[PDB]
Amino acid sequence: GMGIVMSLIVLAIVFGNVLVITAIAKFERLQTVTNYFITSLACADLVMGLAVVPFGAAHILTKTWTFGNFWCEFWTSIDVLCVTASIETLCVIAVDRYFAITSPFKYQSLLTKNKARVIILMVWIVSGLTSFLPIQMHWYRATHQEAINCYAEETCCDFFTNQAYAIASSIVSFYVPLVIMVFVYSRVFQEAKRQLQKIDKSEGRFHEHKALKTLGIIMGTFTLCWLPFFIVNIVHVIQDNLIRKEVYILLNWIGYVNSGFNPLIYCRSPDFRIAFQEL
Amino acid sequence: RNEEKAQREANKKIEKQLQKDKQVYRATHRLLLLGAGESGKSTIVKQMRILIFETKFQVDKVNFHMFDVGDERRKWIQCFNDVTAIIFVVASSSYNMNRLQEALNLFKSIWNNRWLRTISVILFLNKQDLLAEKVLAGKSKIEDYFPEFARYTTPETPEPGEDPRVTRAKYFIRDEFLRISTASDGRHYCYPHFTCAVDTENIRRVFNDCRDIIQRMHLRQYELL
Amino acid sequence: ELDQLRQEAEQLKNQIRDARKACADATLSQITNNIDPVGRIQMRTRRTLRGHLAKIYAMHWGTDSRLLVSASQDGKLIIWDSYTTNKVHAIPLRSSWVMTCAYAPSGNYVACGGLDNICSIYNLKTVRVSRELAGHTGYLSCCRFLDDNQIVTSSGDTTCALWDIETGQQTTTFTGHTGDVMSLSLAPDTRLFVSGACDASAKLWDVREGMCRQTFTGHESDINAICFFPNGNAFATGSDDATCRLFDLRADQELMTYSHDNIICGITSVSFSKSGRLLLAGYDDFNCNVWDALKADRAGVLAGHDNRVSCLGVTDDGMAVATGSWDSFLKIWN
Amino acid sequence: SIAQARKLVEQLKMEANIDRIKVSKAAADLMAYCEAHAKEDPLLTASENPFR
Ligand SMILES: Nc1nc2c(ncn2[C@@H]2O[C@H](COP(=O)(O)OP(=O)(O)OP(=O)(O)O)[C@@H](O)[C@H]2O)c(=O)[nH]1
Ligand SMILES: CN[C@@H]1CCc2c(ccc(O)c2O)[C@H]1O
Repeated sequence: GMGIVMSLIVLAIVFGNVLVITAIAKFERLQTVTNYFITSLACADLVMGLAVVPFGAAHILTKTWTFGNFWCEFWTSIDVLCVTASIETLCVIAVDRYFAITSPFKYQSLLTKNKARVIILMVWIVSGLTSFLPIQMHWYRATHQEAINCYAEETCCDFFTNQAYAIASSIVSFYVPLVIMVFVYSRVFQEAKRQLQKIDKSEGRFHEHKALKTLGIIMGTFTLCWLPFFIVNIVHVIQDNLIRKEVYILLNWIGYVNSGFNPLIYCRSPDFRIAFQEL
Repeated sequence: RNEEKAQREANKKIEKQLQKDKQVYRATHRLLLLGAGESGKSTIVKQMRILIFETKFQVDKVNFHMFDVGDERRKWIQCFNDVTAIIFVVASSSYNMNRLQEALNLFKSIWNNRWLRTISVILFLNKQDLLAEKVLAGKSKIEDYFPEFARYTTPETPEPGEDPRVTRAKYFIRDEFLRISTASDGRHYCYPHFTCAVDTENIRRVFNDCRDIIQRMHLRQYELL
Repeated sequence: ELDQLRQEAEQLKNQIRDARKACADATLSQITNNIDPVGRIQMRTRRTLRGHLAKIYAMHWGTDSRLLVSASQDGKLIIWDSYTTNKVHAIPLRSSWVMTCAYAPSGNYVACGGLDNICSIYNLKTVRVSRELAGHTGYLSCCRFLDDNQIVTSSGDTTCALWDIETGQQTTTFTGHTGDVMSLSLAPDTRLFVSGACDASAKLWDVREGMCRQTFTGHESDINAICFFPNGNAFATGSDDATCRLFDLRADQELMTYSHDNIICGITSVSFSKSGRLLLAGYDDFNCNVWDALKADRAGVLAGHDNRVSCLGVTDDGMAVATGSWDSFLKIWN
Repeated sequence: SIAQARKLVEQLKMEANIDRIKVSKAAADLMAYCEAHAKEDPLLTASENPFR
């Protein structure tokens, strides 16, 4: 039943990402300063899809972890790293678009092929600092009886966390890269609306939903995918016996679905269409 | 064996020089000045000289470079498919000496060129005062030379002190170019202007438009316009 | 009296057509019908040259089949080394627009000209400007080194002239074309040369005499490139109608046409092989094609460029062929 | 331009008077040359490739 759906999801996640990665390498024209962020995101999403989704699906199917505690701790760390790194890349892309649109005469100077690698390395290090250091070490460990009881057992390892980590990780991962997106897209929309008015006055005697459609798609997919999870994350830690575990798992898995939509949104250029047809 | 080492060192020096020159090549913007005869491009350039014949000028720490066009058919125009913009200069007051019809034909030919599909055009309508002098208390009329002027009405930003007649003539002349610009894409547009040769504000007119052209290209790149 | 004189010329123009048609004994296709085809030809790139900042307009292979030169709108001439894919020189240009380049037979001088009406000559082994040639009233299109002391060039003012490097003054001026002159080629003995004008006509000139000899008008559109047969009695031209025609000096008339129904793009470069059996031609379809000289049968496609091809050349020893494209990339095929 | 016409008239007469042969001989000569020099075309037909 659900195994077919999991297999289809895994195939969809893997195929689009590998196709996008292969295309950028195959064609010199496709490669660009702004395409380094896209391929970094594709690599992170491919790692996530090939690491966390299959093991999580197997665990939820068989309902019993058959590996060691260290392996599942590493699995949790990898999941946190990939989830954290899959959003700050989008934020960086939004900032790059803002700089390209609102600063036309200084875009070449501000962004250089050497600076893109530095930014990518910095964001990856930041993502990995909050996903391996606090989890390989036991700073995130809880205190109640159920948590330690499951920790002692070698057959179960569920996500039990304390307030400090549950707040810090959420703030670093989701809430911070959201206001930047909102402000950037508001400024871009204002600039686009201003440019359209000038054309109408000059050519009005002879003769704006596209921006709304594009911005709505871009913001709505991410917000709908990742909004409820990062709210219930804080909610069930502030107060217990309020959010069921099944609801938490379902929301987290819904958040995973956003993997298969990034290629369909950020790779819609005609050049990408020409590249994909050749391969 | 030392020949390979010497060649590698020379190659490294050459690549270092090329990397140094890449930034200065990318920073500058290139413009093409193209105007009909007797239009008055010499007055516009040298007066703006304060700052093929080449000129380099800087506006707000931005490097601009402009090339003039030192006959009946142009085959050298293929090399100018990567310029930022094209400046067109025409004499507005020469409607009876026809030269204006030839200018319209030249503009139509330039607009529909194969290699200039994505190149915008900045229009400078020169000799504004001579046109006003001709139209005021002038025996010559646009009606005889241009029959379409009979059925033209004023379009509802006039400067103070100018009779309705000068406004009608100027806007009719501008519309004759805007019609050709508009019907044939949204990939490139036209920017009409009214400029006396002595005008000291013309230099800022280019910088403001180049910025608009770049911004519109970037907006259309990301599918937002 | 002009009208009557023009009518007499028309009668003379007719007198020729009849003489040309009288000698058409048999078409070249009929003569060569049983010749075995050369078969499918596959070519793969061997080297890729990077370092040019803008589109490439011209190139010229060296006489040693090792070095080559290229020109770009960045205002820089780079002398390459095919064997070790490393650069040797980088010569900045006073003018940022260039349309041609050349390499001396002795390997000591390199010349280039462009939109400015100046031909500049550089001394490789001394890199600074050695001489500047002025006098043309139109943009240059091509220039070939006739020797180490004199250069022949063609400009856009419907004239061709022969210069002297030592003096700097024109020696002989060739006139007769109506449209712009776009390309030219030299015979192996450096005694005669041909040029292709924009008025759909190619003429044969005499360097020593300075007077035109023959005229061919088979084409109906602009002529962009021309090559010359290794034997020394034939040449081929490329026009904007996707057609290549092989003329003949002695018969005075066309011998074959190369065209296909699936191409409507122009031709920018034409070159022969060492044996003359293959006719390599460039197109605006972002690739290249290989024809057959004696059968007019396509036998290969040379693709791999993302933009139009504007340069083409074959080494003297016939070991490789190089193409130049507007994508600022050079490639070596073999 | 009466002179331009005069220059054109003289050139044609010089072009008109020349010695010409049948196209069959030229075609045979070209075919013979191509056949004779067909054994020394590396592009057409592997002792070494300098590029190797
Ligand atoms: N009143 C008035 N006179 C002008 C204007 N523009 C040019 N003139 C005059 O007309 C002359 C002709 O223009 P020039 O600057 O000499 O240039 P040109 O003769 O058009 O030559 P090109 O620039 O090569 O086309 C100028 O020298 C001025 O004396 C203008 O806008 N108003
Ligand atoms: C095992 N699933 C984890 C659990 C908690 C968590 C996730 C993602 C980002 C965070 O900041 C988190 O705190 C989820 O992917």
